Amino acid sequence: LGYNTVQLWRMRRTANKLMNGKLTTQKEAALKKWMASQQDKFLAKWLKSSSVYPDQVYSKLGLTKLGASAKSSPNYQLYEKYTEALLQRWTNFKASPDTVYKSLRLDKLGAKAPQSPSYPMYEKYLQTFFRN
Amino acid sequence: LGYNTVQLWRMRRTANKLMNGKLTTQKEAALKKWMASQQDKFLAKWLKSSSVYPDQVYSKLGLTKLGASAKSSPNYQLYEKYTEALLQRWTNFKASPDTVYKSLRLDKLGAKAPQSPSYPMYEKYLQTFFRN
Repeated sequence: LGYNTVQLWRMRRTANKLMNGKLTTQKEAALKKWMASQQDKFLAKWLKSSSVYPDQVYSKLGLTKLGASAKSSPNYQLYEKYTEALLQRWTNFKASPDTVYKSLRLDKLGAKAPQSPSYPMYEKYLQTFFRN
Repeated sequence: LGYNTVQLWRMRRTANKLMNGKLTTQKEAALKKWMASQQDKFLAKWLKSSSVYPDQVYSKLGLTKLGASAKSSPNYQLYEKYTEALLQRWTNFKASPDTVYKSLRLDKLGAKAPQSPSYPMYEKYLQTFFRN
């Protein structure tokens, strides 16, 4: 059992407890206090890894499962702050959309690439790259 | 006004007569013979031109307004032979998907590019380019 697997399991678990609500005032704060202390550390770990990418982080944070209610999870803003950092990096590189497509591992999905939760991010980068 | 415009207008009008079912046997044969005689010539002209691209041909052949039933027009298969030739050209050159994107002029459509009748062709070339 790995540290990252357990921690992520705990962040998915904590997110459900916050989405259900009806928590004691001190209990909800103690959960939100523990979540806030995991933001910087997970965001920095994901940015330094060569194997971590958005579709994987989406899955490990519980957002894939949530489907259309993914934005209701406390972990959405964390995933958001991660993709924001990636787009900032790729823009500083002036990466081409074809390079971004491989960063997002969309090449491995074949014909299912358009169904990826990363796909709207890829399309926006591609359009912005080419908007004269 | 111009010869090219008039010929394309006859291709659209001849296509409508076939689809509309009012022709005798002999008039049907004669319209289909005339249409066949235009096939190689239009194909060569569009492939030789640097300013002709699929979305444009699709419109000048009357397909855009047909939507999904565009395949019912006799001109659909002329359009398809044109995009087959393009796809085989770009595949032989090993042109990158980013290059294919601006060959299709999808860059001019910005956030509306995904609604382009050429978009599935782009997505297919892109997926096929990065397979393994």
